[PDB]
Amino acid sequence: RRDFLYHATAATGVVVTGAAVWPLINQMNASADVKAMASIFVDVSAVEVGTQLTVKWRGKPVFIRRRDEKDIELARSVPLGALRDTSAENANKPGAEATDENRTLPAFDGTNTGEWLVMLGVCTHLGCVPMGDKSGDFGGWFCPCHGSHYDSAGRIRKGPAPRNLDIPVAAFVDETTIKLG
Amino acid sequence: RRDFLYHATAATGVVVTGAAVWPLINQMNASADVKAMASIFVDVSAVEVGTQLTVKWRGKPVFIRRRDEKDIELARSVPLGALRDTSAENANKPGAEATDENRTLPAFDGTNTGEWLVMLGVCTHLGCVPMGDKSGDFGGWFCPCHGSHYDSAGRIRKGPAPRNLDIPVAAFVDETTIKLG
Amino acid sequence: SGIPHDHYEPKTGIEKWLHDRLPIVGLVYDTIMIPTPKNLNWWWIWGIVLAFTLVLQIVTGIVLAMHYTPHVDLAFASVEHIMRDVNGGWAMRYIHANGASLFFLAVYIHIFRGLYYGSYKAPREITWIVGMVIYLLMMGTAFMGYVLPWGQMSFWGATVITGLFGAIPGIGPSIQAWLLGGPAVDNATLNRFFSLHYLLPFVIAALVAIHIWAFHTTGNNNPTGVEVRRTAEKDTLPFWPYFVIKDLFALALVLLGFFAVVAYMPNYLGHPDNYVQANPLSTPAHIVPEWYFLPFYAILRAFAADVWVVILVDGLTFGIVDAKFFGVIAMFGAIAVMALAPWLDTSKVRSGAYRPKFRMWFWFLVLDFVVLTWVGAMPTEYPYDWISLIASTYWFAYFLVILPLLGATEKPEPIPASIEEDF
Amino acid sequence: SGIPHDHYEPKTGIEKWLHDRLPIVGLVYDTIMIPTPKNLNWWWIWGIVLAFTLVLQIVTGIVLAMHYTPHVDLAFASVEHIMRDVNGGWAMRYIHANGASLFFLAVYIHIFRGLYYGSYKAPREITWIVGMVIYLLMMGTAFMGYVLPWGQMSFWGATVITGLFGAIPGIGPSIQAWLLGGPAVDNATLNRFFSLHYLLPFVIAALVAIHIWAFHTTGNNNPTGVEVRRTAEKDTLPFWPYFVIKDLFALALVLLGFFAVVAYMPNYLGHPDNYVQANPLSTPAHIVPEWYFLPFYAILRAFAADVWVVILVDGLTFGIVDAKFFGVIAMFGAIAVMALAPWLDTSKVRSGAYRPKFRMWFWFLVLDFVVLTWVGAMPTEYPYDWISLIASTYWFAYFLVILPLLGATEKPEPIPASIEEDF
Amino acid sequence: PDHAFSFEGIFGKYDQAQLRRGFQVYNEVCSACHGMKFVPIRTLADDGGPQLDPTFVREYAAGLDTIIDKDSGEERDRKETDMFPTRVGDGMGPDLSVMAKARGGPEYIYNYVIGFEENPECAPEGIDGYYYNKTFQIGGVPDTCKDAAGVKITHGSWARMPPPLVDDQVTYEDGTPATVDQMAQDVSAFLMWAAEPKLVARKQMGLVAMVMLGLLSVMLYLTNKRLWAPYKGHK
Amino acid sequence: PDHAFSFEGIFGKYDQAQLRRGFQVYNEVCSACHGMKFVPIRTLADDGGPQLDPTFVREYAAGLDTIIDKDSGEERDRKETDMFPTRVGDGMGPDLSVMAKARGGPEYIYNYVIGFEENPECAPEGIDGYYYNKTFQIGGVPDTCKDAAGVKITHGSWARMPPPLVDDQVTYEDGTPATVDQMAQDVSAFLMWAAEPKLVARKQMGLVAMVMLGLLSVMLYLTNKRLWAPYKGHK
Ligand code: HEC
Ligand code: HEC
Ligand code: HEC
Ligand code: HEC
Ligand code: HEC
Ligand code: HEC
Ligand code: FES
Ligand code: FES
Repeated sequence: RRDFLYHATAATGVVVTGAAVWPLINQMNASADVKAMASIFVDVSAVEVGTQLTVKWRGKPVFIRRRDEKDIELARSVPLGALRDTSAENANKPGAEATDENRTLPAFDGTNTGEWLVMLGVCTHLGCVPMGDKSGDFGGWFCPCHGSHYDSAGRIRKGPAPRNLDIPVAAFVDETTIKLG
Repeated sequence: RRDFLYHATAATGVVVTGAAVWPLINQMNASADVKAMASIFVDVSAVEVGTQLTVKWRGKPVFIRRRDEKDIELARSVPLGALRDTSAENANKPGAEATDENRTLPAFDGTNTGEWLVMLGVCTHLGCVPMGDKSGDFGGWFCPCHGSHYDSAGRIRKGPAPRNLDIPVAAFVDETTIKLG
Repeated sequence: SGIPHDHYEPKTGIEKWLHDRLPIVGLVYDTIMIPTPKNLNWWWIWGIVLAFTLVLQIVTGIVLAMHYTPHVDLAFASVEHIMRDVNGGWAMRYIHANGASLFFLAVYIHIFRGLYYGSYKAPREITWIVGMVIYLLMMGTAFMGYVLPWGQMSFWGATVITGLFGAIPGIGPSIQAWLLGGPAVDNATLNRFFSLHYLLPFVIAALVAIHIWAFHTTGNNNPTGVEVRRTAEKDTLPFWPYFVIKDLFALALVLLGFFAVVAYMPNYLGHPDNYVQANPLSTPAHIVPEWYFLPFYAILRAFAADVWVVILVDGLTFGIVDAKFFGVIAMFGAIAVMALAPWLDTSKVRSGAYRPKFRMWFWFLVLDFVVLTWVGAMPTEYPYDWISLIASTYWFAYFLVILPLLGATEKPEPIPASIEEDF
Repeated sequence: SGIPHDHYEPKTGIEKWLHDRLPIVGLVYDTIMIPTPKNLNWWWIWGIVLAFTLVLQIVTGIVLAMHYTPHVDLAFASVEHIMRDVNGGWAMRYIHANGASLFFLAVYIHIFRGLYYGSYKAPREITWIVGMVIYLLMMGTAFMGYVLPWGQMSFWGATVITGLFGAIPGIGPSIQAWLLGGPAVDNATLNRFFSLHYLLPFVIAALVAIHIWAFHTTGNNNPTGVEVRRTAEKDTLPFWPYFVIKDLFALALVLLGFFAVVAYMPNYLGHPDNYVQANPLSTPAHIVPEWYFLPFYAILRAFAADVWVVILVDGLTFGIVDAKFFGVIAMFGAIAVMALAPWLDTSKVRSGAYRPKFRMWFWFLVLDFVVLTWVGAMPTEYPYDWISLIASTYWFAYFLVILPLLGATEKPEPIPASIEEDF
Repeated sequence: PDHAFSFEGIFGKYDQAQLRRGFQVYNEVCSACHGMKFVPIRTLADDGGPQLDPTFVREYAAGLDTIIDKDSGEERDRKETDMFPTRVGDGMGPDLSVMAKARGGPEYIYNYVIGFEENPECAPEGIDGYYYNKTFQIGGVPDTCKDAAGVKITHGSWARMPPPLVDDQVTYEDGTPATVDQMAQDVSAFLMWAAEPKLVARKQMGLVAMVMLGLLSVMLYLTNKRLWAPYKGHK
Repeated sequence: PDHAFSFEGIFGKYDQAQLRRGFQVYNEVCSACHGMKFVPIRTLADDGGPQLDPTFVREYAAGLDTIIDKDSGEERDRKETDMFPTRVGDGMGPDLSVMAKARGGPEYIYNYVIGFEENPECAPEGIDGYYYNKTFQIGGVPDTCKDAAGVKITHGSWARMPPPLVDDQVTYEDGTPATVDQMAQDVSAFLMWAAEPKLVARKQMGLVAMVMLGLLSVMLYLTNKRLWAPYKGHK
């Protein structure tokens, strides 16, 4: 029939066109050489605890910074109230409250948390690198792209950045190493 | 006047157009990163005449070797007969016979030829680098890629290599220098 | 009326055998002897400026691409190879880089000329639509291009102006990764941008093709709310040679100033930090993307829930429309509303030379544009936040409410007849 | 006669407000409902094939350029990155590489269809000129492109097909150096070729624009020596939907065969030596540039002063016209004479379906083309030299002398009237 | 007869046990001189070929040579993301990444590895440092074996590679007679993988496309026959 | 006053003696830590700047560090065609190729090299391993010198570079008082050369183009005034 045959030819043409177009839009997706996206062993190795440590990975920096008591007490003295993001972005654990006890890090294979904190050095606003070394209006990190003030533990404050600095999955290698991935 | 003014405006437009076009045709010419390549010099400067001298250029080595009497006499005692390539590949002169008098080199700006010989250290078979320092079955160069025996003056012998070792265009710089290009 | 004067191909045998391919018919009848009014001021030149600038950019780029190598390890080096070894080098690069500046400066005056003399008003909607489409294409182009030198500002500008697409929910990260070629910026992004950057200009030329086709079919706007009175039209001198020569004179002046800049003040409009190689591990202070995107950058980074007029706390009613998404929508709307204008101005009138209130509001709009330009560079600390909020609010207010109210109660002026204004 | 049927924009308000930009008027009146005769065989499809192939090549290339890195040290590696990592990879490359083959195959049939049915005869000269211009552009394009992989055949093909320009005296070496970016081949040549290779296709599209404009203004040839009898023309059905569907059917078949090749016989038309990296120090045996340049390669390397019909010993009268220059002139002339044809055939007649002697000579010409194709690959040793000389001589003889003699004494046939051939 | 492989045809998606055997052979024999830079190690887990266990891949990678770095010069642990090593000179050979395409290809490798017999009865002395092959055609030939105009009278020529394998060079874990011929076939298939890993996807795409386009073409033929009916009915 | 250079204006084609002095200092002082990879050694003969004698250039090149190769790993002779060396880490600094543009530029270098005075009377102890500079603004500051909201009360900050020169560090062959200020000016000019070598050509092109375009524009103005005369005469 007129209608059936004509419309079916059109439908088949459309289907073939789409099957030909899809790969032109698929090739731009992540290739296999980008699929890898594996881990990294960074050795703390006497980093002069208290200043900072940065390492490249996945194309972004991974901040490994020891803790300075004044920085710590400022951290542990932050009630969940008045905290923009209270989710503790760290993916090594569940959505537990953004508390310093959970938010600092694993305990060297021992039992302590208020001494090391390794987070992803990527501002959640649009992905800039905040400046460290005690900066901003909260004694933490300051993003120069738009002015986002981070706190000691990395939770976002005073700016457009919606959430704190995430924490990748990482465990220790028996007191001198870090495993990123 | 009508004619003068109109034609002069047209002429000025044309002149400006040409002054703007010329560089468009100039950028395609040799950039500065390439000029420093056409002209390369090699300061011989007491190379302990008789062993060898090699220098990189154009991505291939340029062999500058002094002459050892035994090597010389073996050279000058080679009749054109039984010589695979009798063309004297050297491009600093015409297709004159591959004779040692023409095949050795210019004469320091003086008058002598049986003392220096600079050829392109590239086997004519497929472009390997023959080993020097008196090697092979003819007291010259030996190609390890397929076994081509070169002679004292560089003429091919005993192998698949069809022709001898070419000689680039080179002149002297008054008794201590060589100009390659 | 609309005298095309096809020339009837009566010249000679050459002009008679050309009846195979009409081409000269087109040129003569339409694109050279196009009747244009006499009442044209010096604001109707910038289109010639834009066409010439586009040709210039295309040419210089085709030349640079003969020496630029798209790769993280060889881009900077190739740029220096250009500025040092190549014969002309610095000229091509400075002419390419700065000419973009002139291009955008010229489109700004081209656009604001339009808003004044009702060039968006009917029957000239298609031209406006095509022009906004172009503006978008050329913004994207310049963005893709600022990245190629792989300096320091390149990296971070790309980072943020791609995190935008990732702000939105559900389909943000996917688009981000599909655009960057990966999670973050690297050589893949560079290749995409180079290709794309080397392709869109031709689309722009075609769109310019339609841009020129439209306003030849539709008469050029004129300082007055009047048409060429087709019904024989003693007004409306032709384009060639009169307006051609006028535009070429202005263009010569503009190129004179442009080359003076190129030769004495070339690094003025640039960011020095783009002369240091990239470090994904260190961000400089005051990225300040560029100067032709500061308005929208400010409209973006203004809404942050930091004012009593903060509509973000109210938009939080829906848990999905956070701040970032709100700013992105605000920017896209800042442009979409400018595109929608011709269907918002409810006035059966024309050029604001006979609408005073419109004059005042329009000059306030120009001032707002300049202010936004100056604010995108300054931090988000008090008082600049209030300023940016006020300016964005006025932009939206103008384009949404102000024009209807005028179209209602804005006719205290005697309109001029007889486009032949022999004053 | 020549019914354009502009549609009068009577559809509705949408088709009436489109009086701002005519565009749909153009499409409908001209480029869709273009009266074409009924007498069309299956040889009038290859233009659609060429247009589609051009689009295909442009698209696939724009995709590849997102992963190809023009540099001697990173081209091969990027090509392998494509064929291995990228999602589609091999497809794009094989479709790009082979589609060039189909492109040239299709232009060959497009051209020889033309020589038979007097499509170069008046009043269709402009189409012929434009087509030869295109042919030149696309040859140069394919040449620039075969170089980009920086294999082994790339290098040496470039070397020789650039030494050509250097053969000529006085201005040979200068042009050679200005084209290679230096004395010999290196990255500079690669950048030039990539840019150029990424730019000419658009010029080709424009030229295709004029190509299509011409034969719409000038009626499509038709199997016979007759026109559409404009004065109403019961003959000359429209293009859409009839011929559109016919061409699309043939195109589907052609793409079917093409993809079967791509998927089973992709490396067949290629040279394996292009899969080994380049060595400027070692040349392989039987460079054999490609298969769409062998005719002219043979016409070039035929004249060598090695036959009693050797006109080089006679051209040596002038000490400047040596052999090399003679072969180069012979090739340029092999093309220039094909372009000059329409002013050499002195016949007030048309398609060789009514000119027998012309049929015989034309089939001999096709055979000569095939022979030249087969000879450019075989050495210059006896007997192939005599064969190449004979074939080139016949090519030139046909195009110079044969057509005049026919036009003189070639009308023993009853021409058909009434292009409505209801047989 | 010709000992056709599995992939030689419209089907034959790279029987994988053959490829694992070729891998046992390549890493223990050919790797001593040859390399495959154009080949990432992670491909030993991608489908189509040897779908080995990733952990074994990481182990085998760390057990290879040291590829230093691209940013900070320091001998790393050679992670799978890197490429196979490269043996370059001083008694070494070319790269086998795509040698299966730079020559019907794999049959060349099979009939090359196969064939290193003693020197014939024209030049039994042979050559010092060079060994004889019956199929390589790009090697030197002594003057004693050439004809009157330089052409060789031997089937093959003299190759610089020594005989790679003896009667029972290695053991197969699966259980199989590891004679020279089976090893040659297996390694040829492995190299063909290293060169064309996306073969099976090629064939499946070809099938799908042939089918869809045959369908489209048939439908268009029907449409054409229909439209052109009232004009081709009286004749 | 501001100690303007020669090139600071519409003229000033890089007084070359100043650049030779800056070179004497750069290779003997700054080269110990800094590098200029973006600078070929063959530019010390190109016009515009130091038009030194090529032979001295080849000597000075061969007398530098060893840049190995790109094809065959082997420590060569560091031919001029190569680029200046690179000092990368372990107590070293950035590259000075284009530092004269990544900051009015050279005045930054002058007023930076100029100024390393002792620690002020807010933190006289200072810092261990860091030294104080009047004009660097991107360095750390002790908490004793910061205000109530993190801003520094010092003019400059603490830079990791030590004082590069004393009262009379080197001799000038031409004959000139080699105090610190003259050396600073000279080296600033040398770096500006290394960054903008094609300055003088820039200025000459600008002059030529301004002239030609003024001429063209005047002629077009006359043509316009003429053509538009019969329409602007009665009013
Ligand atoms: C050194 C002891 C080698 C080992 C072990 C293997 N190969 Fe090799 N190979 C080697 C050299 C020096 C050469 C060059 C030979 C020449 O005359 O140029 C080769 C060459 C090959 C080739 C290419 C043959 C050609 O036609 O060019 C192939 C296909 C090849 N070799 C295969 C191969 C395989 C499969 C091996 C492991 C079983 C192997 N070779 C080992 C040096 C050495
Ligand atoms: C090591 C002993 C050095 C020598 C000798 C010189 N420089 Fe240097 N420089 C050095 C370091 C470690 C740094 C980094 C300082 C920091 O705090 O990051 C620098 C920096 C510079 C700069 C950049 C300043 C800036 O604003 O970033 C300049 C312009 C500079 N140095 C100039 C310079 C000159 C001209 C020298 C020779 C006279 C010189 N330096 C020597 C290390 C060392
Ligand atoms: C044929 C290629 C090509 C075309 C067409 C082209 N450019 Fe570019 N563009 C380049 C290259 C190459 C670079 C990098 C070299 C450079 O920065 O000068 C570049 C860089 C840029 C830069 C950064 C300049 C710098 O030095 O940082 C801008 C801005 C830019 N392009 C804008 C544009 C715009 C806007 C257009 C047209 C609408 C355009 N370009 C047309 C090739 C081109
Ligand atoms: C967003 C708006 C917009 C943009 C961007 C734009 N145009 Fe226009 N253009 C207009 C309008 C409106 C007119 C007035 C048409 C009329 O008067 O009929 C116009 C008119 C013109 C004219 C004729 C009269 C004049 O003003 O000179 C030219 C030529 C022209 N444009 C060229 C260009 C070119 C070239 C570009 C870009 C490369 C461009 N325009 C970009 C909207 C735009
Ligand atoms: C947008 C870019 C682009 C366009 C348009 C384009 N190509 Fe290419 N072409 C490439 C790239 C990239 C390569 C190198 C990668 C490759 O060889 O597949 C290439 C390579 C080639 C090759 C060698 C193929 C091979 O694998 O050795 C040929 C032949 C070729 N092009 C011909 C053409 C012709 C003919 C046209 C149109 C008339 C065309 N190309 C259009 C980008 C393009
Ligand atoms: C050197 C000659 C030549 C070349 C090359 C050429 N054409 Fe043509 N083309 C012709 C002639 C002659 C005609 C017949 C015109 C007529 O019958 O009025 C024609 C007709 C056509 C037609 C309409 C009738 C037909 O034969 O299909 C199309 C469509 C077409 N060409 C497209 C193309 C495209 C697309 C290209 C290249 C990408 C191309 N041609 C290359 C000479 C050429
Ligand atoms: S990007 Fe980090 S705050 Fe804007
Ligand atoms: S390559 Fe020199 S002899 Fe074979």
